[PDB]
This record gives sequence, structure tokens and C-alpha cells, in this order.
Amino acid sequence: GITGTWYNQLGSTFIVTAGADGALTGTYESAVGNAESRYVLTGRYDSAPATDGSGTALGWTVAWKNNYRNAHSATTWSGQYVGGAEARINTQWLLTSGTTEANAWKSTLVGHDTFTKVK
Amino acid sequence: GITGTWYNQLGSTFIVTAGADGALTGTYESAVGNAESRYVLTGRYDSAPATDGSGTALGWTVAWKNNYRNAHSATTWSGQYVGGAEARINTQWLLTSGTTEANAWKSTLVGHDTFTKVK
Amino acid sequence: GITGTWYNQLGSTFIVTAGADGALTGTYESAVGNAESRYVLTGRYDSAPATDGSGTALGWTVAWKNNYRNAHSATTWSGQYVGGAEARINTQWLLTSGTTEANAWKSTLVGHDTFTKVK
Amino acid sequence: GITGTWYNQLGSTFIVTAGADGALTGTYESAVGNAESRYVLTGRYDSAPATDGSGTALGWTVAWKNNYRNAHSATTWSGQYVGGAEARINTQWLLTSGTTEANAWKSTLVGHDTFTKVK
Ligand SMILES: O=C(O)CCCC[C@@H]1SC[C@@H]2NC(=O)N[C@@H]21
Ligand SMILES: O=C(O)CCCC[C@@H]1SC[C@@H]2NC(=O)N[C@@H]21
Ligand SMILES: O=C(O)CCCC[C@@H]1SC[C@@H]2NC(=O)N[C@@H]21
Ligand SMILES: O=C(O)CCCC[C@@H]1SC[C@@H]2NC(=O)N[C@@H]21
Repeated sequence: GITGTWYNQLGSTFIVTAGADGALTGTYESAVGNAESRYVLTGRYDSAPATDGSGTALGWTVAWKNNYRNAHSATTWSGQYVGGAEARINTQWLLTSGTTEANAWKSTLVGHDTFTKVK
Repeated sequence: GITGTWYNQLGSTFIVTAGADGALTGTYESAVGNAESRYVLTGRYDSAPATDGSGTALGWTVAWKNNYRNAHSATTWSGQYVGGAEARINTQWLLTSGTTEANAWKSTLVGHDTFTKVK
Repeated sequence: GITGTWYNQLGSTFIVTAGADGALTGTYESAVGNAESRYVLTGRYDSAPATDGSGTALGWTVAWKNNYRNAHSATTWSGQYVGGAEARINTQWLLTSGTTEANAWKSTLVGHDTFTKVK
Repeated sequence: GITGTWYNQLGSTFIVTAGADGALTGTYESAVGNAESRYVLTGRYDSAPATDGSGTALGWTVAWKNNYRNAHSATTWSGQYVGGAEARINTQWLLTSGTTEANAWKSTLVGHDTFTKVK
């Protein structure tokens, strides 16, 4: 029930398939930034989703490289799937770009994203 | 040259193999926290490493679930491999645990790690 | 126009007064967590608010200590006041608790908050 | 014992005076970035420092504005003073710049700093 075609508040598309062991595959099309295509993602999530009423912890990784453009950067999301009547995924994310060792302090960006299934 | 057996400042072990397309596989044994084994990791990195003199951006994901213990949590690293005479990987990371919707604010932890190849 | 009585999505109250030089004073009552009173905050913001159409960058600090309860912790917000028809303040924040040197990795928590003036 | 003249790993200077109530005043000269002077800081820390053996939680705020240059940005540190034979302050920090509402995702930067008293 974690697989599907999620959107978020910036408008970017996140097509995902969960795995039997805990794998996470799919593509990710950022609607904003230095990117124009679907990009490859990979990540993991636990499969024992703590049935007391909590959300399923998950995380994944995208590196901004394909046939069209490269930004030499990588972004990781970590969040929790809150699954109920409103299927929601709240994530918080990092973005690291490849900089020179002088510009090491300003490499990382942080932010948040709210993923909804049927927009 | 990104593959290998890295340690860090907490003492945890990170066995990694890079990929021809940009995949990243291997295991991760946290020496601290609610974990006792090697755990499965998966992530990505770009393969056009920007030969002006910058580091290679990379990121990966571990979900704390195996045959021994489960913490219902997932952690993601994003950083850059600085490769020279001293092979170094500086990463900054998030840790998300599966909480109830009341305790949504205190789910995520942030921190930093400094990975060295030959300790 | 930054001064006033803001609420947020968790329900916590943030009473603030800006300064002529750039100071920021007021109180902060967290509606959730290990706190029960108004707490003291202090922070800063720039006063040249970049009239091209951007938001005003700001930040502040609260330490969870008063006559009622102490948590030995400190939280800092950094965000930007987007001021228009809908007066909004989006912030992203850190929370650090005083831990032993063994438990240094799990001290910091990260999160986000969305402040609205008239709720 | 928190007051004094701290340096860090980037070379920036942090002159600080603690307060009887819990206030924190002083100046901050960033040795790197879009800044050239001492800048004004303000923040807070708790004064009941948990004498079991933990560090003192603290945090502060700087807004990059003075007579010389303005960057329309604000940075906040949150960390813990580990005080022993080696007086250390480990902090983790955010940096928010005033951007247009389109460029809201890439406003914030995250990073870490390690402050030492006698360098
Ligand atoms: O910044 C870059 O170098 C490329 C653009 C990255 C897009 C970011 S990644 C996190 C955030 N969420 C998105 O869907 N897109 C932005
Ligand atoms: O907190 C948990 O629920 C399990 C322990 C997680 C270990 C964390 S993950 C990030 C940091 N780096 C490590 O090598 N271990 C800790
Ligand atoms: O965790 C603690 O030790 C005390 C509770 C802190 C409340 C946090 S601070 C950030 C977030 N925003 C709020 O208005 N409250 C929570
Ligand atoms: O980026 C800017 O707009 C101005 C430069 C800010 C300097 C940053 S703030 C955090 C980090 N620690 C420092 O001592 N300097 C950098």
C-alpha cells in the first residue's frame, strides 16, 4: 500500500514500488530545480509496520544524473507513511552537491515535503 | 574507488560496493544504538565526478530491520566523498522513527558522520 | 509588522516584538512537549527586508527553563516571514538536549513549523 | 565558564558572554562566506547544567547585517557545551536566506561546527 504515484506540495512526481524484503524502487521527476526528466531512486523501509497506530518509517535516495542533465548532487528523504483514510507521507530531506573543499560548509540544503497519493 | 570498508567516529562499520550505473549496495553495522548485526543499505551516487577538484556527491538509506532486532526506523545519509591522499567521506544524516500522529514533531533526529577508509 | 501573536500547526503560541536595531524579544508557550508555561525567547532578524519580493529572514532561540519545569534543552528556529495578504512565517528548527558524551549522536532533533498570525 | 573567545574548524571567531538569567550576548566574525566584520549575536542557554555529567544545552542567532555588508540571511546554532579538561562546544546550525516564494525550497542550509576555546 506504499507503492503508487505520489505528488507533493511543489508538484513533483514520485512513482514508487515497495518490495517484499523491504526494498524501494521507482522514479522521481522533480518539478522544480536543476532537473528535467524522471530520475532513478532507491531506498528502504521496514516491513513490520508497528500496528499500534504509528506510521511506517521509510527513506530513499536520488542522484541527479541521467541522459539529459547532471547537477553532481544527491538528495535523500526520510519520513513516515501515515496511512489511513488520507494516505499521506511526510518526509524531511537533505540535498548535497559536490563542492570544493573550501566550499564544504555550504554544500548541504535541508527541507521538508508532504506527499499525497491522489494529489 | 568508493567501494570498501569504511569506519567512522562512532566506530560503526560501513561495507559498500559502488555500481556501474550509479547504484550503491552493501551492509552497515552500527556500533551504537538499538541495533546488533549488519543491516542492509541501498543508495545512489553520480558517476561523472566533476574533475575540477570537487568531491563526489552520494547518499544512502538503511532501515533498522533484520532477524535480530527491529526499531521501526530508517536513517539516510547524504554527503560527499573527498578522495585524495586521505580518502574521506563526510556525511550528514537523518533518522526517522515510526511514531503516532500526536508525536510527529519529535520523530526525526539529525547528525553528522565522518567516514575514513583505513580508520 | 513582524511583531504579534503567532500560532502554528501544533497549537503553540509565540508572542513576539521586533526591534529597531534587529532584536527580537517575547515569550513562547509550547502546546506540546516537556513544558508548561510561557518561556523566554531571544533572537535576531535583518532590517533591510529586500523589497524585490522576498521574505524577511529571521531566527530565534528558546531554552526550556523556568520556575515550573526544566528539560535542560534548547531549541532554535530559522525561517522567513512571508508577508502579504496572508501573513505567514515558515521556520525550520533544531532541538538539542544535554546528554552524556556517549549519547552525543542522538541529542539533536529537527523539524518544521508554519506560523500564522490570526490562526 | 561558557563565556570567552571561541574559534572553530573554519576559523571563525565567536566572542560570548553568558548571563545570570540565561541570556547570551557577544559578537561573531565569520571567517568564511558573505561577511566582513564582527556581527551581533543573541541567544539563550539553561542555567541548571544537569550535574550528572552531561553537557549544557545552548543556542544562539546571528543575522548577517551591519554597516559593511548585508546578505539578508540569518543563522542559528544549537549545541551543547561539553566542559572538562578540553572545553568544547559542538553545535549544529541552520542558515536561512530571504528568497522569493518560488525559491522557497532551497533557502535553508544545514551544517555543523566544533568550537574550541584556545584553538
Ligand atoms: O538542486 C539541484 O541541484 C537539483 C534540484 C533538486 C530538486 C530538489 S531535491 C529536494 C526537493 N524536492 C523536490 O521534489 N525537488 C527539490
Ligand atoms: O536509533 C535507532 O532507532 C537505532 C540506532 C541507529 C543508529 C544511528 S543511525 C545514525 C547514526 N550513525 C550510526 O552509525 N549509528 C547512528
Ligand atoms: O523536547 C523537550 O525537551 C521540550 C519540548 C520542546 C517543544 C518543541 S521545541 C520545537 C517544537 N515546536 C514547538 O512549538 N514545540 C516543539
Ligand atoms: O551565507 C551567507 O549568506 C553569509 C555567510 C554565513 C557564514 C556561515 S553561517 C554558518 C557557518 N559558520 C560560520 O562561522 N560561517 C558559516
